[PDB]
Amino acid sequence: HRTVRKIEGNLLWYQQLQHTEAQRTAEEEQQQRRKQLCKEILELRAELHHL
Amino acid sequence: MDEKSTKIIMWLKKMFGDKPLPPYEVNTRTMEILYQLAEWNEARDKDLSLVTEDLKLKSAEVKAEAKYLQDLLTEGLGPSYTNLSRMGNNYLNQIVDSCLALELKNSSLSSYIPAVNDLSSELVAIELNNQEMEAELTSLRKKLTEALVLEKSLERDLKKAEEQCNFEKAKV
Amino acid sequence: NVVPDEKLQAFNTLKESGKPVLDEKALDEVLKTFSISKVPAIEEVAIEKLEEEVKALQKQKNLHIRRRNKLQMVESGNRQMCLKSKDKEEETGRAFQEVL
Amino acid sequence: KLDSHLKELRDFMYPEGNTLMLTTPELSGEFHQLGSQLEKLNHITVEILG
Amino acid sequence: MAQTLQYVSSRLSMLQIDEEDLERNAQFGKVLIELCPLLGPNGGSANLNRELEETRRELLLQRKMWMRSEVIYQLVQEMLLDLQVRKLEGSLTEEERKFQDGLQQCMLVSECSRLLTADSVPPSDSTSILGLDKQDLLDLLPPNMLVLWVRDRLQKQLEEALKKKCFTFLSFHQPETDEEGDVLRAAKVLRLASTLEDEKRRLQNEQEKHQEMRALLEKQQEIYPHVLLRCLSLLRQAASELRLRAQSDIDRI
Amino acid sequence: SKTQRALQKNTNPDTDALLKSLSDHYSLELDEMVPKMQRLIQQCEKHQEYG
Repeated sequence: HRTVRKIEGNLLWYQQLQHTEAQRTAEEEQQQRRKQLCKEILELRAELHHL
Repeated sequence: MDEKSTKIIMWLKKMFGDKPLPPYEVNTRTMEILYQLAEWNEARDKDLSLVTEDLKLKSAEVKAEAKYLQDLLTEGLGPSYTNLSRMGNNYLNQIVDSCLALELKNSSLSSYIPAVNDLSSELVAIELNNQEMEAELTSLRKKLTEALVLEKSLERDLKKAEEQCNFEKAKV
Repeated sequence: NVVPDEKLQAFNTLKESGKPVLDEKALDEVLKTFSISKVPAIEEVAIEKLEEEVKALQKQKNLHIRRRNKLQMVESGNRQMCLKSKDKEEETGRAFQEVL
Repeated sequence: KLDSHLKELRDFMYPEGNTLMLTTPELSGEFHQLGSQLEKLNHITVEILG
Repeated sequence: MAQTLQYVSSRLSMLQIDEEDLERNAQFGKVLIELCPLLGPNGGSANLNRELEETRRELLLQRKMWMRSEVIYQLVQEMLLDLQVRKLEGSLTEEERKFQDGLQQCMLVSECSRLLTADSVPPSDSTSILGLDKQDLLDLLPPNMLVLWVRDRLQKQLEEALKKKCFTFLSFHQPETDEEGDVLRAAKVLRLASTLEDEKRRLQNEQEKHQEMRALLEKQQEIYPHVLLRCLSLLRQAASELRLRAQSDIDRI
Repeated sequence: SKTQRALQKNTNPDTDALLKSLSDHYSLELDEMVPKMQRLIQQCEKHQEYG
C-alpha cells in the first residue's frame, strides 16, 4: 500500500505540476501578447474605475 | 483556569440540554478552543436575538403602513385600482419582485439605480479578487513544490556527500 | 495493492526523467494543499482568457458608459422637474394665501 | 529573507549548478596534477634502479 | 480525521483547528462534530437561526404587500407631478386638465380624511381638528359623475405608467434593450426580477468561493516557510559539517 | 512567531556568518594550499630532470 500511494501520489503530484508546466511552455511564446493584454486590461480597469 | 472551565461546562450543558455531556480530553488546548467557541457563540446569540426582535417589530410596522396605504388608495382611487389587467398585474409584480430582490427602501428610480450599479460593481470586484487569489494560490503552490523538490534533492546529495567523505576519510 | 502496467510505466518514466520521487511524508504535505475540489486546472489564463477578459471589460466599459448616459438624462430630467416643482410650491403658496 | 538565504547558500555550494561541491575546484585540479606528476617520477626511478 | 477537520472548519470557520489537535484529542473531535449541528454556520445557536429565518420570511410577506401599494401610490404621485408640469407648460388638453384636477382632488380629500379619522376608537367625544368631520371633506369632492370618470380613466393610465416604469427599470439594467421593440422588452421585463435574483445568487457564490480560496492560501502560507527552513537546515549541514570541517581535513592530509 | 522561533533554533550558525566562513575558507585554500601544491608540482618536474 505504501508503495502504491507513493507511486500514485507522485504521479498525481507531477501530473498536476506537469499539467501546470506543459501549459507554461506554450506560454513563453505568447508572452509579448500577454504583456500587451495585461497592459490593456490595466488600462481598461483604470478607465472603468474613472467611469 | 478554573473560571474558564466553569464557563465552558455551563455553556456545554446549555447547548447539549438533557443529553449527557460527551467525555472529551481536557487539556489546555481543547479548553482554549472551547472557550473561544463559547465566547463567540454567546456574543452571536445575543446579536441574533436583538435582530430577531427588531424584525418582529418591523414586520408589525410594515403591516400597519400597508393597511394605511391600502385604505388611502381605496378611499381615493376606489376599488378599481385593484382590478388591473393580467399584464398590468404582471408589470406590478415584476417591479415589486425586483425591488424585493435588491432590498430597496422604495420603488423610486433613485433607489433602483444605485442598487443595480452596486450589485454589478460588487460582482465584478469580487470576481477579479477571486482571479487574483487563484493566481496567488497557483504561484505559491509552484513555489512550495519547487521547494519540496529541492528539499529531497538536498537530502540525497547530502547522503552521497557524507558517504563520499567517509570513503575518503578511510583512504586518508 | 494492484498497480496497473500503465501507472508503473509512467512512474518508471518519472524516475528516468531525473525528477525527484517525493517520499510519502513530502507527498502528504503537498497533497494537503490539494483541495479535492476540481479546481479546474487553472487553465493558465489562456491568452484566450485574457482576451476574454479584455472583451468582458470592454463590455462592462460600454455598459457603464450607457448607464452613465442614462443617469445623466434622468438627472437632467429630474433637475427640470425639481425647478418646476418649486414653481408649484409658489402657486400653491398663493392659493393658500387666498384661503387665509 | 528565507528565500534569499537559501538561494545564496545554494549558489555557493553548487557552483556548476548540478553537483554539491565540497572541495575547491581549483584545489581539486591541483591534487590531480600533482598525483600524475608523482607517478611519472616513480617510473623514472624504478627504471634507473632496474 | 481529515474529513472531520474539513467538516468542522467549514462550519466553524472561526476555529483555528489543526490536524495535530484532532489526532491527540480523538474524543474532543467527536464533541466538535456533535456541536456543529447545534451551532449554525455563523456561530449562532441553530434554534435562534431558525427563528431568525422564520421571522425574515414573515417580514418579506408583509413587505411584499406594502410594496404593492407603495408602487401604486408612488406612480400616482409621479403621474400627478408629470401632469402638473405639463399643465404649467400649457401642453395639457382640457380632458387631461379635468382628469388631473379631479384625481388630485380625490387624493387630497382622501389624505385629509384620514388626517381627521385617527382610526382611533369612536370616542363619541373626540374633538376633531378645526371641528371638521369626514363628511365636511366629502362635500368638497367633485361631482359623483366626474369621480367615476376619473377612476375609470385612472386604470388605463396606471397600466400605461406601470409599463413605462418597468421599461425604464429594464432599460437601465439592460441598456441594449432600448433598440428592441415593445413586445421583446415586455418579455424581458417578465424575467427581470429572476435575472436580478440570479445575479445576487452569483455574487453570494463568488463570495463563498472567495472565502474558500482565502482559507487555502492561508494554509499554503503556513507550510511554505517551514519547507524553506528545512532546506536551509540541510544546506547548512553540508556547508558547516562537510565542506569546512570533514573535507577541509581530508584535503590537508 | 512559530516560523521566527524555528529560524532562531536552526540559526547556529547564522546563514550570513556561515557564508562568510565559507568565503574565508575558500580564500585560504587559494592563497595557501593551491600555491603549495604548485610548488610541489614544480619540484617534481625538477626531480624528473635530475633523473
